[PDB]
Amino acid sequence: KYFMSSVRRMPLNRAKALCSELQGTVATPRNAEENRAIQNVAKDVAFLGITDQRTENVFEDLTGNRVRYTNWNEGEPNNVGSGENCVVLLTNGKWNDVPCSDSFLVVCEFS
Amino acid sequence: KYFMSSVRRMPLNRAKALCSELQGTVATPRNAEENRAIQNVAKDVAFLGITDQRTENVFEDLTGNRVRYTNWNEGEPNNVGSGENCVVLLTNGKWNDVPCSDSFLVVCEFS
Ligand SMILES: OC[C@H]1O[C@H](O)[C@@H](O)[C@@H](O)[C@@H]1O
Ligand SMILES: OC[C@H]1O[C@H](O)[C@@H](O)[C@@H](O)[C@@H]1O
Ligand SMILES: [Ca+2]
Ligand SMILES: [Ca+2]
Ligand SMILES: [Ca+2]
Ligand SMILES: [Ca+2]
Repeated sequence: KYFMSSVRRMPLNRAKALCSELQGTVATPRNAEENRAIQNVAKDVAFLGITDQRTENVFEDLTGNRVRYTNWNEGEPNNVGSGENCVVLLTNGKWNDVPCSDSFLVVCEFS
Repeated sequence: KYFMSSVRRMPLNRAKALCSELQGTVATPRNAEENRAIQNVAKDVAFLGITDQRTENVFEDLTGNRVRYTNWNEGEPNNVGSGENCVVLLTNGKWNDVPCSDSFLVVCEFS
């Protein structure tokens, strides 16, 4: 598993398209080791390939698989405002749910 | 080095922008092993990070470094017509010089 970070920020839709353009996907950490590896390649807050768009508070990867390992920031996920269904990795390595329409860096995953 | 191929076709400047978006570069094989590795990921004709834009018939990688290893297809490079200053990897692994404004898949290189 190889991880690469984007340089510019963009909404999840464009982020997914970017990783997919090179036949990869948006990074989804499966354990603390991968979480750290992704954190290190990202120089700022970045999207992860996790969302609860299909069912609220049910987080799954971009292929529909529910995630087991999670690393939520204290107080998260809180689905604030009109809703937050996407997930970003903070620069401390913890996760925060955010609006999928907002712009952040993206870390892509390749195998 | 890790090599990944794009899904869509685009001209060289767009190809460079794509690879650089993930902090990579357009694949430049330095030997036959890497050439075959790029072959493994390219399902169709793809751009390589090589051009003779500075001086005709003097090929350099995208950072202006003159390359040594080459794997030109028989009869190439021939700089046909108004000029061919970019390079693509044919599906047989050999190279052809083409117009930088023409569209092809791109193979990006990461380390
Ligand atoms: O205070 C935490 C809160 O801050 C902002 O409102 C957003 O980043 C939310 O996603 C987050 O939950
Ligand atoms: O037949 C060889 C010739 O075919 C086409 O004209 C182009 O692909 C050229 O770049 C190539 O040299
Ligand atoms: Ca939500
Ligand atoms: Ca939140
Ligand atoms: Ca030329
Ligand atoms: Ca040619």
